[PDB]
Amino acid sequence: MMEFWGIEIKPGKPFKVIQKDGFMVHASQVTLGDVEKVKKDETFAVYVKIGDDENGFMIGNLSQKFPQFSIDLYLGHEFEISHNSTSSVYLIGYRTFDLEHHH
Amino acid sequence: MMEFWGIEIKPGKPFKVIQKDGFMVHASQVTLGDVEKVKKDETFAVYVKIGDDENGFMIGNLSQKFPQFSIDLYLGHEFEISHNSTSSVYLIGYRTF
Amino acid sequence: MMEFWGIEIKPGKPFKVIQKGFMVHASQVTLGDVEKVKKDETFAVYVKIGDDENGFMIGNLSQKFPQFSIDLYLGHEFEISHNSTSSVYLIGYRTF
Amino acid sequence: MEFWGIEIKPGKPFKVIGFMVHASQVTLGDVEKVKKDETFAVYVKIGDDENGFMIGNLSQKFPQFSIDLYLGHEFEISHNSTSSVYLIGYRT
Amino acid sequence: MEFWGIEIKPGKPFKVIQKDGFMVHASQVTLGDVEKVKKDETFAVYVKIGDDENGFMIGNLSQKFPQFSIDLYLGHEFEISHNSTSSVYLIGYRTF
Repeated sequence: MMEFWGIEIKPGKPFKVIQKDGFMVHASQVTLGDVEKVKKDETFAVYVKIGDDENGFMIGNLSQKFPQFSIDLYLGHEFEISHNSTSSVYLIGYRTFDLEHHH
Repeated sequence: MMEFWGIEIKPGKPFKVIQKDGFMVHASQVTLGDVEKVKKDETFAVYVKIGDDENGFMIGNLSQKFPQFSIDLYLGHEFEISHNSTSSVYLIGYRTF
Repeated sequence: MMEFWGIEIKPGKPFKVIQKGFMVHASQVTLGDVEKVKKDETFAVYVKIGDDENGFMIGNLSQKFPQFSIDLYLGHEFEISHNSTSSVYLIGYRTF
Repeated sequence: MEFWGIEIKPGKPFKVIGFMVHASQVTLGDVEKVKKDETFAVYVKIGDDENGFMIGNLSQKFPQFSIDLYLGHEFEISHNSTSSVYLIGYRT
Repeated sequence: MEFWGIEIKPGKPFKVIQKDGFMVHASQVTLGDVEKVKKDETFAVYVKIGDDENGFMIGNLSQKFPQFSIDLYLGHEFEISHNSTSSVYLIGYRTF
């Protein structure tokens, strides 16, 4: 019924998902990597661009003081996640399915 | 719960969302758009007004020190989001049945 | 998820709700007029159920932590109170 | 659905006996009066288990937290605050 | 539906194996012995899925931010690890 889903968005490398209509992910958590190594008083932004949109929406900020945040977000069949951290950012959640077996 | 939705509420500019399709917005997250671009110790209020009712309700506060919060809100029909920040505020979630 | 629901609890005025098949889901509690409250105070928010004389704390508010989210169902009869000098906004949704 | 709540008094673990509690919210009482910069731990023990799980910490700086927890037939909530802690949610 | 919880001891990744049809919903990650950990250090908490050698970060913990809530479903095989000197508690519920 549920499968774990997760991506590491590396610095300077937006993560693009291109799938068929009806593909969906529930994104739950966004976490800053290498907290000890990022510049101490900086805030980083995480963005989502939907479909062919040239402009994104901010989904939240990351910093030493707020180094992860929870969200209740559904992402559809075409999206791109980006951020401006020097560290990786981890976006995790789950897909939801019905299932039947023939044994 | 299968339609990403977001709006950017610009400073001084309430954002009206008018839904006539019987679906709703689930607001999930409220974020300050540019933490660097706000007065350092000030707190900003975010309001929602429902339909043509004149009374608004706070959905939360924002500041450089506390620049986002998660929420679980369903908003049908017509609503208006406003705030008094000098920065843009992003309300993000999904449209659902 | 049926419909937006919200109340403003004014200072010194506990807010009573009575319901029938209706449920209120409280989602968010927010401190009003943050700039005007004393910077070093914490305010307590209570719910009293039915005829109870004493409440349960649902949370604290302060200039430093001026709202909090919750996942609460409130049924037949409840009263929300707090000791802020400003209004407190409790919002969520009603279902049926 | 109905509202469910307990006040766990200082030094007094609170024992609860098909019915299920959803614990939603844990709040520190008398925030202004507890020790500055101290963190208090909240525990749950399930059934007859002698050793518990932490469900969270409370302090002046973080004086409540939300949780999504289902608790079954038999459990005990404890904490080490000098003030009361309020655990609320709903029963199903 | 039932309570589920594990204590991940320092230096000891905790491997969970489940039977077909079981799911763990992780709800809360809490730092133990907050008063004893290094004052200004941040600890990373990881989940490794199935046979993956590398984990995904699920969050950070510190004395200043000593727990976080999460909405995660975990399946057949997963491993939780962290680099704290104290235990970390992952709790939630199991369904079938």
